[PDB]
Amino acid sequence: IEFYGPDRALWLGPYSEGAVPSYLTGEFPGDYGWDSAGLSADPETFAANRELELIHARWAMLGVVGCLTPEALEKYSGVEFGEATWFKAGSQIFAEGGIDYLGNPSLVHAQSILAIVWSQVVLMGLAEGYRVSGGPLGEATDPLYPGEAFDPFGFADDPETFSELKIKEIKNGRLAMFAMFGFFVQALQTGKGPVECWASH
Amino acid sequence: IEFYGPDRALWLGPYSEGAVPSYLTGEFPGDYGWDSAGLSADPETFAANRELELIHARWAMLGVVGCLTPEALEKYSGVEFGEATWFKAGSQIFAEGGIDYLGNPSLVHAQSILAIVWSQVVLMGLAEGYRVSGGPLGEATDPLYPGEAFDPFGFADDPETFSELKIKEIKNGRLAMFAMFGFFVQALQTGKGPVECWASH
Amino acid sequence: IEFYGPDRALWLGPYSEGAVPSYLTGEFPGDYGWDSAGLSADPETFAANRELELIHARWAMLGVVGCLTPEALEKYSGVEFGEATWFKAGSQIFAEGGIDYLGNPSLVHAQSILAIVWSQVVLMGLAEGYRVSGGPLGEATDPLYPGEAFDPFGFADDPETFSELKIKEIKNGRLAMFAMFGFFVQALQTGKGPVECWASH
Ligand code: CHL
Ligand code: CHL
Ligand code: CHL
Ligand SMILES: CC(=C/C=C/C(C)=C/C=C/C=C(C)/C=C/C=C(\C)C=C=C1C(C)(C)C[C@H](O)C[C@@]1(C)O)/C=C/[C@@]12O[C@]1(C)C[C@@H](O)CC2(C)C
Ligand SMILES: CC1=C[C@H](O)CC(C)(C)[C@H]1/C=C/C(C)=C/C=C/C(C)=C/C=C/C=C(C)/C=C/C=C(\CO)C(=O)CC1=C(C)C[C@@H](O)CC1(C)C
Ligand SMILES: CC1=C[C@H](O)CC(C)(C)[C@H]1/C=C/C(C)=C/C=C/C(C)=C/C=C/C=C(C)/C=C/C=C(\CO)C(=O)CC1=C(C)C[C@@H](O)CC1(C)C
Ligand SMILES: CC1=C[C@H](O)CC(C)(C)[C@H]1/C=C/C(C)=C/C=C/C(C)=C/C=C/C=C(C)/C=C/C=C(\CO)C(=O)CC1=C(C)C[C@@H](O)CC1(C)C
Repeated sequence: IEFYGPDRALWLGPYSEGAVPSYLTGEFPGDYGWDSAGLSADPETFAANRELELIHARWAMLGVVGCLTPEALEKYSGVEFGEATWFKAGSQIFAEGGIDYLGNPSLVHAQSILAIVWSQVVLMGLAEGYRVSGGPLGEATDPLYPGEAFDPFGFADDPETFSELKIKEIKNGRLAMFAMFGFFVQALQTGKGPVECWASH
Repeated sequence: IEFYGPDRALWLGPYSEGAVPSYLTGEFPGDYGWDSAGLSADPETFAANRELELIHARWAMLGVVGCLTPEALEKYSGVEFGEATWFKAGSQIFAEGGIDYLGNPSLVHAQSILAIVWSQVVLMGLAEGYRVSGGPLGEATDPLYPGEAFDPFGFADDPETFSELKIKEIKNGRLAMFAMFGFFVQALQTGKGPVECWASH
Repeated sequence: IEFYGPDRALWLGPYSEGAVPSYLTGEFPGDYGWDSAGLSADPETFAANRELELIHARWAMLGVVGCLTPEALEKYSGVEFGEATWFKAGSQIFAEGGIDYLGNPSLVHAQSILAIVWSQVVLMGLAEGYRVSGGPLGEATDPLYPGEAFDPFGFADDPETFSELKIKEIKNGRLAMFAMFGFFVQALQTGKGPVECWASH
């Protein structure tokens, strides 16, 4: 169907005639007309919120995949991890033997949390500074879509395909954020991993 | 006294000369000049906040009445409920015998939480969709005051009486929201119902 | 260095070219170009946020000093307090003997929490009303800098020195807010006072 312009899909379905704010016109990906708290009435605040949403969504997709993969590997493939549960995997650094990637001592075999934290601080600070402005992989032509070195396979060369892929990215990312919130609440309530919860249901 | 225009009541009393933002001019009900975080400086955000406040206030009035009525009935009138305390009344669905209205098995006698949740989802979704736009009880001429089928006794026919009733509604609703927050904090801290807390004090 | 105008210090250092919003131009103290959520895009909301930040910062500086002083006095100077830890000092009013200033019964020797609360309500309400508008120590020339009776030593007479002192005040206040957040998190996690935590590390 349509995901742009005035004939797009809306968040309340057939009951969304009086639910769409005026400043939401279908210009940007993911516009379902859902701003009922008026948090994006300011155009600059709207742009900041769009960037925040896309960054949160990409992090959430990565987090869903990385929270599911080791638990599923332990359950089925037989790979042994110190703590394969996503909300317990941070405590392996304090257990004796450290964090062994895929359970193999010959791999990373990290033993100090301080070195991990400092390396992450330096590397992530540099990477985020590059994302905001400049960087050796190209400059920040777009805050969200700098597809020169970050689009090396050329999926975004066609503008219509680019718009469709933007819609797909925002939808998958919103689903991943919803799934991550579900993971957080399930971990808080039941104390079981998502794979184990799925198996027991 | 006066609750509209430039000579209205203000939230700091005689010390509110420098406390009223410029965009608050006494045009809408409940305007005491209290916006110190600047959350309603944008007119569209102000309208959204007004709608949110009125909806929260009506829900809070209903919640105060519904949280007080069963406990008071159990304490004095002698009516027997499974769990008459407001923050324990949700767990009656898991107790054997289910939820009996007024404690009578011949009444609702619900035992499945899933059916209750699904019926509530369908009915409340339809009702909220009607409230936002359209609906078989008239269309949404006003987001907050669609008084054609929802004002059948004609209390809002006189504009001056309508303004006074709007002021009364917003004030009672703010008081009910304050009372509901008090209920939440008292339940969290002491673990006793509002009626029992009142009796013991 | 420079803390005003377009050649000022910025929050991302050499990577802050694309990190500074347009509405942040170096006109106000503490402008490092850090508004990534777009919460201050509206100028009136920006002014409200500036007032909130400065008030929070002054309260945080006072809180750091007042949370460190009694614990350090007990540890080193030998002064005896009922509860010298900052997050336990509120419970001395319920212990027998009350709250003795510097541990001396001849001092305040308060016994009732209700009188303390009522006196604080009256005095702080009057003082905050004076701060917002009017007051017997001068009227509110500036929401944040009413330096007539509140600047009696005349440190703010020179405009350039006034700007430098504003920068120093906002920086020390932000550091104190960061320290107070650290105090809160350390108290929540370890249950030990900042002085004791410093000694054991
Ligand atoms: C389904 C998810 C998804 C979709 C549809 C898109 C879609 C898009 N992205 Mg986006 N992204 C997605 C996830 C993510 N993106 C990014 C990061 C970026 C960047 C930095 C850039 C884009 C760009 C683009 C565009 C180019 C076409 C493309 O990449 O097709 C997406 C193709 C697929 C989804 C095919 C399926 C691949 C999948 C099986 C890979 C699995 C990998 C593993 C999970 C491991 C990944 C580890 C990480 C660290 C690399 C298009 C709008 C570029 C752009 O806009 O250029 C103009 C651009 O510069 N994306 C992250 C964070 C790492 C994502 C994951 O969370
Ligand atoms: C003190 C409370 C209160 C007051 C003063 C008003 C005042 C007003 N409302 Mg509002 N409302 C109030 C509570 C509520 N209203 C609504 C929902 C609406 C709607 C949908 C509409 C109004 C409208 C109106 C206007 C017409 C006059 C009127 O209703 O007089 C209020 C009369 C009284 C308060 C008299 C006392 C009645 C009380 C004893 C009833 C008790 C009932 C039980 C608690 C059970 C209720 C169960 C629920 C589910 C129905 C006026 C501005 C109409 C409007 O603006 O038309 C232009 C309109 O369309 N109100 C809800 C949510 C259910 C409330 C409760 O929380
Ligand atoms: C390092 C902290 C700090 C700095 C640099 C400034 C700087 C400034 N303040 Mg600000 N303030 C500071 C903390 C605080 N101020 C205030 C409250 C005000 C007011 C109400 C006013 C100012 C004004 C001024 C200006 C005049 C110059 C001045 O006071 O020099 C600051 C000098 C120093 C920091 C020297 C060091 C003093 C220090 C050792 C004192 C320690 C005292 C104890 C902790 C006990 C304090 C108890 C409290 C209750 C009084 C300037 C912009 C005035 C203005 O803008 O006029 C135009 C004005 O009206 N400030 C509070 C809340 C109590 C603070 C503490 O948290
Ligand atoms: C989230 C995440 C982030 C990774 C960030 C990285 C890698 C940053 C690198 C960040 C790397 C950085 C900043 C590199 C920087 C290199 C630079 C500056 C090189 C250079 C130079 C110099 C020095 C010669 C100097 C010259 O003047 C300029 C220039 C340019 O010539 C990784 C997650 C996962 O790795 C886990 C944790 C577990 C896995 O199972 C799954 C995945 C997803 C792979
Ligand atoms: C729209 C709208 C309109 C109205 O007007 C107002 C409104 C209603 C407010 C508004 C609505 C707003 C809504 C719905 C907001 C909801 C937002 C949500 C749920 C965001 C969730 C974000 C979640 C994220 C980033 C998760 C990242 C996880 C990672 C990192 O990648 C790891 O898992 C990393 C990881 C892995 C992979 C392995 C583990 O072992 C260890 C760790 C480190 C945890
Ligand atoms: C103004 C202002 C200015 C500044 O500039 C910035 C600022 C300071 C931020 C700002 C101030 C903002 C303020 C003060 C905000 C405070 C808001 C509050 C407290 C809102 C409270 C809302 C409460 C509600 C909806 C309660 C509903 C309860 C129900 C549902 O009806 C039931 O009880 C239902 C129920 C019943 C009846 C029986 C039970 O058994 C079961 C359940 C289901 C629970
Ligand atoms: C910038 C920015 C940009 C982006 O775009 C968006 C963004 C990221 C959101 C945004 C960033 C925002 C940030 C970082 C916000 C953080 C704010 C913080 C940490 C504020 C902390 C405030 C702390 C205060 C007032 C503490 C007062 C303590 C007192 C009272 O004086 C006592 O201790 C009093 C006391 C004493 C002294 C003795 C004890 O015994 C008893 C008690 C009563 C406790």
